[PDB]
Amino acid sequence: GAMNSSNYAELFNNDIKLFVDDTNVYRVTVHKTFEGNVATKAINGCIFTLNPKTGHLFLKIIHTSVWAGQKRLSQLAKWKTAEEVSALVRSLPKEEQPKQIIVTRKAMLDPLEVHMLDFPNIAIRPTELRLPFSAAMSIDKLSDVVMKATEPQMVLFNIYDDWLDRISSYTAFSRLTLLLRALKTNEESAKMILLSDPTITIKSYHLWPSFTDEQWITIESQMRDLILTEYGRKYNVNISALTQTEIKDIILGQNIK
Amino acid sequence: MNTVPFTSAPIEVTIGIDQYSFNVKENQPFHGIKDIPIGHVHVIHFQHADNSSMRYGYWFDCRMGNFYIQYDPKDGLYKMMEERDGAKFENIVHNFKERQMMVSYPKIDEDDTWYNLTEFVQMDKIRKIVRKDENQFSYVDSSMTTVQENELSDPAHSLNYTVINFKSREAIRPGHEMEDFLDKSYYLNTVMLQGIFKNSSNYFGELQFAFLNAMFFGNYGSSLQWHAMIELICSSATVPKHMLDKLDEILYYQIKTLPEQYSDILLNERVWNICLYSSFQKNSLHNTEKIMENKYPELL
Ligand SMILES: CCN(CCC(=O)O)C(=O)c1cccs1
Repeated sequence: GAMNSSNYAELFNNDIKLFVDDTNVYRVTVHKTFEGNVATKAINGCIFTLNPKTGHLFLKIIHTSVWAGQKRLSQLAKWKTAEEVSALVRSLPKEEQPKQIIVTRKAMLDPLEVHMLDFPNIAIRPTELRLPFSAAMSIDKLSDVVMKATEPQMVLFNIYDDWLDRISSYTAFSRLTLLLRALKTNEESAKMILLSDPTITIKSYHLWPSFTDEQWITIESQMRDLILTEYGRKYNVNISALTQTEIKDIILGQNIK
Repeated sequence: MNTVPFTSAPIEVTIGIDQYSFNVKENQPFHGIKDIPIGHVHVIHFQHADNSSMRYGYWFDCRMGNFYIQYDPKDGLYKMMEERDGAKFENIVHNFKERQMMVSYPKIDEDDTWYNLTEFVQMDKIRKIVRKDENQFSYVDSSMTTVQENELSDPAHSLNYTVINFKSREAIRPGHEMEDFLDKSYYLNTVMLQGIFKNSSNYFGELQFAFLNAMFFGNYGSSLQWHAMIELICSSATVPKHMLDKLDEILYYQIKTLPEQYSDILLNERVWNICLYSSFQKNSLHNTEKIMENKYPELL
């Protein structure tokens, strides 16, 4: 059925699965024209296709050329997403093909089902999780490869860097969703938390800084502080007054539809 | 001037003949139905007074043979049988008519309702949907499942409607996924009309037969098929003008005949709202839109 809180551990079992997030496929700037009408200008986008067990990210860059002379772009973007996910699955060896594809937005279900008719044993599922994968473009190295692209390109990343050497997939995904939620909620404050101590760098082959286990605990705390601070600012709530249950419930509640 | 005599009526029953119905008492001197109009298929249907779950009937055409009804006390139903002895059959019918023990098919001269509901329905197409090749007439009941329903059990007692599935390789050409899913014209015109039905008359005959089995038996699979065949047309950008105009006539008479008190079980809100207000054909069904808005505005 739907992937929710009740079946969360299923994400980290040994059944290959992919999340697909289409929220950055069709991206525009909105501007006034000379005549004072409004026009859009597309910018390069990306499909975010992630294995939550291994951290493997299949970032398909969507170059603005794919929109040229097309209509109903927000509808087309879903079908282009499904077309590219189905092309990625066909490109993978059989033993690497997912058993399940979890779409972050339920508007992706019909397009993906229809493109995947040839794979009746791959389950296409929605999720009750509110995942912050839209914030992928707040990761500097991801934003940079998308914006520099001059043509359609697939780029492969491990979005966990080397964390799985030290932590479980469950913990790695929890860390990723906390970082992306913080970057979604207050990008500048999240980047300052990550990039403050100049002595801790990002390896050439990594996306995130080289924090020790103790430093990751500090960073994670600072990210939860940011999220709670922003929830207080948004709703005009005195957060200093909140209890530990109230706080856990607020940070969790935001990653649940 | 064709007749379906009954041997007797041992159990109290509501008898339908096409859109008509009448109540027969247990052991009433009832011996059948005369003055059945030649040139159309007919349906004679039953709902037992003591058990409304017993809801079943027979599609027949009096041009194909001499049919009668006899109650079977073992299987507990009114069975259609064919009498091969023409002179015996004529003599039985003559005796019952002389004694006035038959009801007359109550057709009003001005009234084209039954022709309008069966225009495309032919007994040979019925006999391919309902497979019992030893009889010239076809048994249908409330509980018979469709070949589609059976996929998602007894294959000998099934309704062999054409399978329509919008999310199937049959409906969707590799490489034309968005095109074919949003515009069902390929699936309607190439696969269904050119490929399976051969022409719009056969397609409309199956649609009309599905509606009639839905209405007369409360056959749920038949209702699903009727709506699927409407949606397939309404969801196609490219449909011949003659087919759209004919569909509007077909659906108008169906909505006209539907009992108000069954509108809540026989009409699918999603399909009708989609077909009349959202689809490619939202403005092609003027007569159907007007009767739906005037008769069933709560559904819309
Ligand atoms: C922060 C960890 N986390 C919340 C956000 C996330 O990881 O999806 C969870 O353990 C759960 C999510 C839904 C039910 S439990």
